[PDB]
Amino acid sequence: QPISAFERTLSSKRSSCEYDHFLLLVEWHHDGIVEHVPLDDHMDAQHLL
Amino acid sequence: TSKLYMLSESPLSTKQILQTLHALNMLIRIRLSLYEIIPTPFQHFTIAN
Amino acid sequence: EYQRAIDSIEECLNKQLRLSSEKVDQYVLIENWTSLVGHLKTLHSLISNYTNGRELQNEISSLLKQDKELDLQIQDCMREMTSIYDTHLPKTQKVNAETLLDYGRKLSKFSSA
Amino acid sequence: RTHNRQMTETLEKYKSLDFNMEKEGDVIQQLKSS
Amino acid sequence: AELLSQQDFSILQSRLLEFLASQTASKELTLLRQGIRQLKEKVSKMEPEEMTVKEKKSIIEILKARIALKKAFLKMALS
Repeated sequence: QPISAFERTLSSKRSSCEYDHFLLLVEWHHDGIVEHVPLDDHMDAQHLL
Repeated sequence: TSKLYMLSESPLSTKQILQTLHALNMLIRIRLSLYEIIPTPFQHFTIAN
Repeated sequence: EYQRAIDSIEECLNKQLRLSSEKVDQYVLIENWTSLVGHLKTLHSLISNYTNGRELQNEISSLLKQDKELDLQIQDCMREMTSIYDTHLPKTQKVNAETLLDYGRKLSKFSSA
Repeated sequence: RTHNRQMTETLEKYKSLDFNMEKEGDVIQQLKSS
Repeated sequence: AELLSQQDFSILQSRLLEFLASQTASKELTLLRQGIRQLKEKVSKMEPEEMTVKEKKSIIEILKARIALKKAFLKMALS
């Protein structure tokens, strides 16, 4: 996930944005389309399906 | 070669090693307060035992 | 969106010149004007927006500088307390001179070239 | 000796001794609020 | 002579008015066209440079909260 321009400005010293950081995410494919689906941290795979 | 193969006397003062620990923890506080880079998710830390 | 508003202003102007040259019809012309006036109002609200956001952002730079300075002040105070308390690791018989001196003089020939 | 005097004086300058500091942290939060 | 301020907007509007009141060829219109040219080049030199103006306000306020807490803590140790 790219850093927010505003996150970067706020970040300073101990709170640092400079850490390379990323999330886990899903996008379900559909004939001719792609949609990003929010992923609950407590999501059974069955529940997602 | 002495210093690499040297080995200390086998007694370790357990009161000493506590005081090492105190000075060590204390020294990580020193470091961390003036350690340049903390990631923001790490901003809360405990200097343990 | 700036260039779109301004281009629209230009266009309204040239269309107005075109209208006046051809013939006078009150409606067409006054509607042209008031469309141009609307686009001018959107242009203005937008530029006052930009100057506002910019002056706010300069305020941000001054305030960020203030935060950095305060961080450096807490830095300095902790630095000085930890300097004063110098932190050291813990440390990892008496002699009679006679036996000492005799031993050293023995050793003198043997540690010497 | 010099180190110990320096330590006593730096300790006296900053002295704000306390226990159960959580109460003082939240007291400081509502102080900052006002 | 370049800065993208409100004053040069009001310059534009005054040029427009003066054109309208002036009305084959026009010396007031050509001045107007110089003006819109200038503003066009001022917007072409323009750079987007955008972070959210709402976010801008919010970070002004939480940063100011930071600063006030900083001074509070500092003066706390000095006492």
